[PDB]
Amino acid sequence: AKKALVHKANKKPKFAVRAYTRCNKCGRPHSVYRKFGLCRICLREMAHAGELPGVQKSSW
Amino acid sequence: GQKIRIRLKAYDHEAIDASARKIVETVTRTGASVVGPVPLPTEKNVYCVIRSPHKYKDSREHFEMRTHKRLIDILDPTPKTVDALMRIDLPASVDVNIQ
Amino acid sequence: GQKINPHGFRLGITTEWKSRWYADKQYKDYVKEDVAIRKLLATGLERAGIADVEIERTRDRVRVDIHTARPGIVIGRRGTEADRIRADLEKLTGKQVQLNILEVKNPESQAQLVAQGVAEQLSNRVAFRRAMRKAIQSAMRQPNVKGIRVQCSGRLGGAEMSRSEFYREGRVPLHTLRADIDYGLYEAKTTFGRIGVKVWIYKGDIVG
Amino acid sequence: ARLVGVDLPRDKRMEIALTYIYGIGRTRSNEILAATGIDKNMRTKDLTDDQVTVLRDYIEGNLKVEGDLRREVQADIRRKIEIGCYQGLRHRRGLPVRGQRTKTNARTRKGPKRTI
Amino acid sequence: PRKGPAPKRPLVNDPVYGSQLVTQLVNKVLLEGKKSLAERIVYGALEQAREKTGTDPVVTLKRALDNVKPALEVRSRRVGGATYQVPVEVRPDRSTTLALRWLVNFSRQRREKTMVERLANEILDASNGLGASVKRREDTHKMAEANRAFAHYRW
Amino acid sequence: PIQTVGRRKEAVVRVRLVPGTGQFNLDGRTLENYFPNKVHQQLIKAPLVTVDRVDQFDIYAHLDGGGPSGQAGALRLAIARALILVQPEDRPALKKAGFLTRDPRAIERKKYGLKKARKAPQYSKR
RNA sequence: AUGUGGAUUAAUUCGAUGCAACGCGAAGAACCUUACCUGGGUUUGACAUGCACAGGACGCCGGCAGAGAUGUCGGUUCCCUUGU
RNA sequence: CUCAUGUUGCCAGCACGUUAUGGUGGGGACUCGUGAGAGACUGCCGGGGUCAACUCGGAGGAAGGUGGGGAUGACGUCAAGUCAUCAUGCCCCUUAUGUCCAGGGCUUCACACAUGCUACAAUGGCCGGUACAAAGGGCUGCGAUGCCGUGAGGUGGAGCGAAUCCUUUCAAAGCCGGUCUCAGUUCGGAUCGGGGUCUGCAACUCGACCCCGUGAAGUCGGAGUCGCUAGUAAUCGCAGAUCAGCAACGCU
Ligand SMILES: [Mg+2]
Ligand SMILES: [Mg+2]
Ligand SMILES: [Mg+2]
Ligand SMILES: [Mg+2]
Ligand SMILES: [Mg+2]
Ligand SMILES: [Mg+2]
Ligand SMILES: [Mg+2]
Ligand SMILES: [Mg+2]
Ligand SMILES: [Mg+2]
Ligand SMILES: [Mg+2]
Ligand SMILES: [Mg+2]
Ligand SMILES: [Mg+2]
Ligand SMILES: [Mg+2]
Ligand SMILES: [Mg+2]
Ligand SMILES: [Mg+2]
Ligand SMILES: [Mg+2]
Ligand SMILES: [Mg+2]
Ligand SMILES: [Mg+2]
Ligand SMILES: [Mg+2]
Ligand SMILES: [Mg+2]
Ligand SMILES: [Mg+2]
Ligand SMILES: [Mg+2]
Ligand SMILES: [Mg+2]
Ligand SMILES: [Mg+2]
Ligand SMILES: [Mg+2]
Ligand SMILES: [Mg+2]
Ligand SMILES: [Mg+2]
Ligand SMILES: [Mg+2]
Ligand SMILES: [Mg+2]
Ligand SMILES: [Mg+2]
Ligand SMILES: [Mg+2]
Ligand SMILES: [Mg+2]
Ligand SMILES: [Zn+2]
Repeated sequence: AKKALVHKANKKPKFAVRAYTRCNKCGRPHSVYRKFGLCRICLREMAHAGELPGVQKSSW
Repeated sequence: GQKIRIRLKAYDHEAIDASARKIVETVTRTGASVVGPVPLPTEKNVYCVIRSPHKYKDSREHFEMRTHKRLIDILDPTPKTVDALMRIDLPASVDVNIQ
Repeated sequence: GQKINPHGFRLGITTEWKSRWYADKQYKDYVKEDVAIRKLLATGLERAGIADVEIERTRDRVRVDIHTARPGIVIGRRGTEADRIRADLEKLTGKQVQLNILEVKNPESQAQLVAQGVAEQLSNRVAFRRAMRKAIQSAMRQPNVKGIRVQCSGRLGGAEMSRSEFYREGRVPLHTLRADIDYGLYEAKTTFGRIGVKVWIYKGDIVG
Repeated sequence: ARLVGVDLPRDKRMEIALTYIYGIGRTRSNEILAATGIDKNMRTKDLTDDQVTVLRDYIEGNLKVEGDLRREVQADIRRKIEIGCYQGLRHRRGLPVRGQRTKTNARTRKGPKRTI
Repeated sequence: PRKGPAPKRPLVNDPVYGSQLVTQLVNKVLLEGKKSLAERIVYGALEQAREKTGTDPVVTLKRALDNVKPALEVRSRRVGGATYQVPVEVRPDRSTTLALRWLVNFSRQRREKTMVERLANEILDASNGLGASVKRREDTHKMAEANRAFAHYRW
Repeated sequence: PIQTVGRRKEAVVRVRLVPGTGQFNLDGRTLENYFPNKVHQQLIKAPLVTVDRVDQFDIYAHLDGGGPSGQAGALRLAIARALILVQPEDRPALKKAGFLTRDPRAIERKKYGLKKARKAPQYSKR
C-alpha cells in the first residue's frame, strides 16, 4: 500500500463517492471488514493476540 | 404504578451474574420490589475467515459475538434506590442501561 | 499452516482476555485507537519488556494495564517515562486515562520475556545453541513450569538457507484444551535478515 | 382462424392465440381480453365474426404490429449503425452490445458452436 | 459395510390400505422429496387401475408383484485379464426391490402424455403379462439362465 | 393440568389434552382443514389408535418451527409423550411401539468448503 | 453470468495453474479501488522528521481565465515571549 | 429431566374485549428465554472368552457401548504459495521506475478447458385462493402507515442503536380450483429496438433494475469423469457479509 495512496484515501474526498476503508493498520483495498475496521488477516492476527472484546472460536 | 427498566449489556456470563448479584443485593438492602435478573435471548454473531492469504479458500476460521442481556424490572422505584444504583460502580465488562 | 495459536484457541475456558468492553457504533474507533497506541508504545518502549497489555474502558475513560519484568525504566522515580507516555496518550486524545504497572512474578516462565531475552542475546552475539539451552535451563529451574518448548526458524548463523529445529523437554498437551499453555513469538533483528521464534509454555491445568 | 395475415389457432386459449400475432405478448393479451370483455378460457369453436371485427378495430386503433414494427425497427437499426454509435459498431461486428461475457457466452450472436 | 450390517429403517405402514410395499412404491416415486404429491400420484394411478379393471387393488398389486418378481441376478467378475458374468440367488427383499424399481423406472418413460395414467397402464400390463416389467424380467432371465455354468466360482 | 412438548428439527409444539371428545384444534382450525395430507393425518392419528382409546381425549395444539412435516411429527410425538405422562401404565406398549423416543436428528452443521450438508463441488482431475 | 488459456488493442495491471488454480485475490471497476496507456504539469516535494538562511504567517471563505489538476487576484491572520 | 424464573415473551384457570387479534385487566400451571444440576459409566445379566483385556445378545433409560456434528492438523514432505497485508538483506530510479488529473483500459474476442445457474417440461408452466422457519443487520443507516406510479421508483415519514420498531403478521415447496394434451410448445430465456428509476460531479467503453417488441439454440446427452450411506442424497426459500450504487447464479 503506497503511502501516497493511503494519504489520498484518508484525505477528505472532493466527492462523497471516493470513500473506502483501506484497513487502517495495513491499508488493503480488499478483504477489509467495516465493523471491525481492520483487514482480514489483520483481524485474524489481532484475534490471536486476544485483545478484542468478543472474538472467539465458533463451533456448534 | 411506576417501573424502571434496567438493561444489562455485555458479553461474559460470569460478569453478568456478578452484576445481577450486586444489583439484587443493593435493591434488597434498599427495600424495593425486584423480580430479578430476567434472562434474555443471547445474541450470537458469526463471522467466518479463511486462515491463509492468497487463496486456499477451503480452510477458514470461525467467530461469535456472544452478548448476554438481562432484564431486572424493579417495581416501587424508591428514590434512595435510584441514587444507590446511580452511585453503584460496576466492572467495565457489563454495560448498564437505565430506562 | 501447522499449529493454531494456543492462546487464541483457549481464550474461552483457560486464558483470559486482554481488553474488555462492548460498544458497537464506535467499535471501529475503539480498535483504531487501541492499535495506534499499541504500535506506538511498542515502537517507543524497547528497553523494558512490556510482557502484557490490558485495556479496560468505560464511556470516555480508559485504563491501561501493562506487565513488565521490571519497572525501573518503565516508570522513573520522578516519572520521566510516565509523564512522557501521558503526553503520548493526551495527543492521541484518550480522554480520561491512567497507567497501571505490574511486575511479573517469575520472569523466566513468561512466554514473551524469555523469548525476547534469548532473541536479544542472539541478535547481539549469542549462538542459537547456547541461547536456547540457557533459556530452557533457566525456565525449567523454577518448579512452577514443567513442560516448555521453544522454536526458532530462520537462517541460523547467516546461512543462505533456513533451518527448522527445536528442543523439547517435558509435557506440552497442545491438543489438550484443559492444559495451561502460554504462547509467544517475536521477529528477531539480524544483519543478514530476520528470523522468527515461537515459544510454547505449559503451566499446570485447571479442573472444574 | 385468420387475423391480420396471422393464422389464428384452430383450438387454443385466446391469450395465446393473440400472442401468436407479432405485436402482442401475454401481458398485452390479458389486458386486451379484459378491455374487450372476452374471457381467456373459451375455445375457438365459439368464435364469432363480430368479435373478430371488434378485435381488429381495437388493435388497429391502439397498437402497431407486424410490417410497421419491421420497418420501424429496421429504420432504427440502420440509423444507429449509420451514426457510428458503439451500438452500431457491435451490430456491424456481430457481437452483443450490452457487454455480456462475450468471451465464453454470447454464442447466440456468434452462431452455433463453430470450431477453429 | 466392512464392519457388519447397517441397521435397516423400520418404515411406517400405509394406513388406508395397510401395506409397506405401497410405502416403498411411494418412496421410489419420490423425486425432490415431495411425499404429499407422490402419494397423490400413487392414489391417482391406483384409482385409475381400479376403475379400469374392476378388481381389488391389493389383490391386483400382489398379483403384479408375484408376476414381476425375479429370482436370480447376475454378477460381474474379472479374472485372468477379462471380466466374467456370474449369477447369484437373491432374497425376497431383493426380488421385490428390483420388481418395484423396474416398474417405476419404465413407467417413467411412456409417451401417452400423463405419467398418472402411465402408472396404472403399466400395472395392468404387468398383471396381464404385457408389462414392460414383464419384458425386462424376460430379458434379465435370458441373460442369467444363459449362464448357469459360471456358478462354479460361487462368489 | 397436563402438558407435553415436542422438539425435533426445530419443530416445536405445545400440546394440551382433555379427556373429552377427539376434536382437533390446530391453531383454531380442525385437523381436517389443517394440512390435509393423508400421510400427515395417518401420522397424527397413529398414537391414539396405538393406545386403542380413540375419541376419548381432545387436544389443543400450538405449533412453531419447521414446515408441514415438522409440525405433524412434533405434534405426533407430543401426543405420544403426553399419553404416558397422563397414564404411565401403557409405557411398555408405547415404548415397544417406540413413540416415546423422539427422533433426535435434524439439520446438520453446514461446513465450509462444501456446497451444503456434506456434498462437495464437482471434481475434475484433468 | 462470471473465472481461466489464447488472439487484438495505446492500456486490456498484477498475482494464482492438476489432486492441493480457475464465480481462485475480485465479499460490488462510470471518477477512487487503479499498481496500465495517449493525454497537462509537478517537483525537498501529496505525503512526516531534523539541520541551516528570510517570515508572521501558516492556516480560513469567494470571482474572473481553463476540459480538469494549472497558476494569479479578493476576505481574516498567528498562540508564547525576547529564547524560541 | 429438576431447580430459579414472567416482559417486549406465554396462558393452565378467572373477566372485559366485541371484531383485530393474549387485544386489554389477570396468572408460571409449560414451551418460551439462560443460568445450575442430573443423567451412559458395559451401569447390570448370560454366552464365550487364558478368569485377562473384549465381543454378541437381554432388562433400564433418550440415546449402549467414541449417542451426532464441529473446533482441535505429530514428527515431516513438496526450496509447494504468498517481498502486491505487513516487515524484512541486496541490487536497481531519484530529476526518475517518485508526484497529481491533461481521459481511457483493467470485461476487450475466431476458438477450449474449470465450477455453477436456467431448463430441456405434465410429479410441470401460467392464473386465483390458502399455512407453516430459523437466524441475523440496522446512524450521516434500517426504514411504518399513506399517496402517485404496471414496476423499478418519488412525496412524505411513525418506530428503532434497538426480544419492542423496519428487514412484510419473514416466507417457498405444501393444499384447493381453471387453462394447457405433448407442440421447439401457454415450456424456454438469451440476443437485439424504443421508452424510465435509482447511486453519483458526470452512466458511450463501463453498472444494476422496470416496461414494450425481439423468439435464435436447445429433446437427459460421446468415451471417460464428480458427489452422496441419515434428515444424508435431491429439490425450495432466507440472511451475514465486500457496497453508494451495482456484472452477487458467488462464499458463508
Ligand atoms: Mg465506495
Ligand atoms: Mg481492514
Ligand atoms: Mg468454491
Ligand atoms: Mg440444509
Ligand atoms: Mg477446488
Ligand atoms: Mg495478474
Ligand atoms: Mg491450471
Ligand atoms: Mg460460484
Ligand atoms: Mg483517484
Ligand atoms: Mg398464561
Ligand atoms: Mg506427523
Ligand atoms: Mg520455498
Ligand atoms: Mg515488489
Ligand atoms: Mg519492503
Ligand atoms: Mg518482509
Ligand atoms: Mg483499469
Ligand atoms: Mg478493472
Ligand atoms: Mg478482470
Ligand atoms: Mg481445477
Ligand atoms: Mg420457469
Ligand atoms: Mg397463491
Ligand atoms: Mg396467508
Ligand atoms: Mg434454535
Ligand atoms: Mg398501490
Ligand atoms: Mg416435448
Ligand atoms: Mg421462454
Ligand atoms: Mg417464455
Ligand atoms: Mg433438444
Ligand atoms: Mg456409458
Ligand atoms: Mg458411515
Ligand atoms: Mg432452483
Ligand atoms: Mg456490500
Ligand atoms: Zn489490517
